[PDB]
Amino acid sequence: HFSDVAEAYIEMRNKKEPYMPRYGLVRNLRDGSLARYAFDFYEVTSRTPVRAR
Amino acid sequence: HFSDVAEAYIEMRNKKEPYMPRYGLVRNLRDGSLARYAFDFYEVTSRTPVRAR
Amino acid sequence: RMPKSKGATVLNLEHLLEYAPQQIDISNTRATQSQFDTWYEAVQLAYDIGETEMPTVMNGLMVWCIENGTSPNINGVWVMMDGDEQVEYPLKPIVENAKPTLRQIMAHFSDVAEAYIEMRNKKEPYMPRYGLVRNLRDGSLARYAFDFYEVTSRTPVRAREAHIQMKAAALKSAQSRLFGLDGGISTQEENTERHTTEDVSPSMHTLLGVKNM
Amino acid sequence: MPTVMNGLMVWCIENGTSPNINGVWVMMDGDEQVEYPLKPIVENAKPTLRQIMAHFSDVAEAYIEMRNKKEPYMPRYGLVRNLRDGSLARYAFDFYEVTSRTPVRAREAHIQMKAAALKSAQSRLFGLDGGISTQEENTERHTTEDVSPSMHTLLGVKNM
Amino acid sequence: RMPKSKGATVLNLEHLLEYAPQQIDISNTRATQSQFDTWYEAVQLAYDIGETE
Amino acid sequence: HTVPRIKAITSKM
RNA sequence: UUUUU
RNA sequence: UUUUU
RNA sequence: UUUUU
RNA sequence: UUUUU
RNA sequence: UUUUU
Repeated sequence: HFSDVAEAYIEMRNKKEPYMPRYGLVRNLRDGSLARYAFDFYEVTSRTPVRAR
Repeated sequence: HFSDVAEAYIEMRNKKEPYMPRYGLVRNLRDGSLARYAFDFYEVTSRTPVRAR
Repeated sequence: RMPKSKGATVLNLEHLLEYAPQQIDISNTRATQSQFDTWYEAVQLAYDIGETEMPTVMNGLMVWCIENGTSPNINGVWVMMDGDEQVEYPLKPIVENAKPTLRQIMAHFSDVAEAYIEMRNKKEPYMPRYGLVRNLRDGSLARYAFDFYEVTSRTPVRAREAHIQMKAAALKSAQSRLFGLDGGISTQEENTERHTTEDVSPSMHTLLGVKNM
Repeated sequence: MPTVMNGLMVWCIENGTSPNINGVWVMMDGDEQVEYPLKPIVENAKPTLRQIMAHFSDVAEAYIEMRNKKEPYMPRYGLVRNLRDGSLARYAFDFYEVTSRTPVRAREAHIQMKAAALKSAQSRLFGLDGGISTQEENTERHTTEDVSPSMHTLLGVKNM
Repeated sequence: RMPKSKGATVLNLEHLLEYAPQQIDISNTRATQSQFDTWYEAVQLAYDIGETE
Repeated sequence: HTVPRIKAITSKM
């Protein structure tokens, strides 16, 4: 239920410092731009871009 | 039995917002135009286009 | 000779002679007015912006794109000039509510974009960044060097050829994949077998036919 | 229905008659867009939608020559194929039907347009087969006497 | 011909004719002024260097 | 015609 | 967009 | 049609 | 014949 | 559907 | 045919 607010919060923290969630670090994600999508409780919707999905 | 009405309903919802059925998201379908065909109870008929089939 | 079905003519000459729609209105390579309205409403609602200052945002969005493209993969923020200040708007509402694609939504801005680039080309050399990436060597074709340009019957032949070559060079040989990795992860079967204190091992119940010597 | 047919013929003169066209097609009601689903048009068309719309070829050519009298009207198919001659705008749609009255230059232009559009498209007779199960059904029983879910006994095994 | 939504024009001609930003200011291939300021502050704080040197 | 400034997380979501 | 040490 | 950041 | 969006 | 610390 | 959560 917190997925949209969590994505918004991670994109907002990604404006004043590099903020990759620790789940994205464990999975060794090499793209920072996909930091708003790197948590395990992400909820994929029809508005999620194909690359993020 | 609900296949034709389901396809019509998904094409109608695809007129006011991006509406890809969750089954199409799970299968990671990369084409939105084939959103009317992305449910598991779809019934393939002789009128279904080749690409959709 | 005109189409017929059961002897009756299928067409309607009286309406046909008076049917003169605009080509861009019936074109397949541009979002329908319903889809444009839906995208505009969604963007306006997401930005929490009233009707008075949304056209300014649209002005800034059209310029930003004329420069940095309209791909489906653009993310982050897009910037607007408020005097000498940068105003950053998230790009998620712009690209997530755009159906069928953001390029087809922004094709509505093509005429105004061309006019704007020709107007900026009067007080300084203004080649859109897309024209710089494609290494266009002619400045006079700067009004035609954006990716959401909409080729019409009034576009000159040289401009049409330049746009086609730019599109071909940008797309290259990009293979289109219909699917990605399937979301079904579990490839095994659920282990419904029981485990009991009588077992000789967590993986086996008895050693039935085993004979010691 | 003839008005709808009028709109359908125009829409196609512009945006092609492929078997893969989907979504909706639009009609001008004054300044308003009227959207009709494209499924009935392409799903009931036998053998192909192009061969069905070939009946409209003469009227389509006449309509394009008539629109070419009050404004430059090159059909979008002629723009995609990058046709450099406006006078051949009445011949630049994909459902054009070449007849014995078509001039030689128009015939050559249409043939070149068709060749450039089709390129080297390989025709596949089949797709992925619908039979998914590639294994065999496991008719074997499972009993409480089994030593494992995959084996019944360990018959010849000797411990030391 | 200018973009329209529900009959009302979407753009703003008066502001558009006076909107002449620098190309490098709206370019995607250069960090935003906010990100440049954040990087500059972070570097300055890490180096323990004052504004003069 | 001022240029508006939107918030990171709008309450209208 | 990134990938140029 | 899409794929042009 | 089909394959031209 | 679950199983992502 | 079933097995697509």
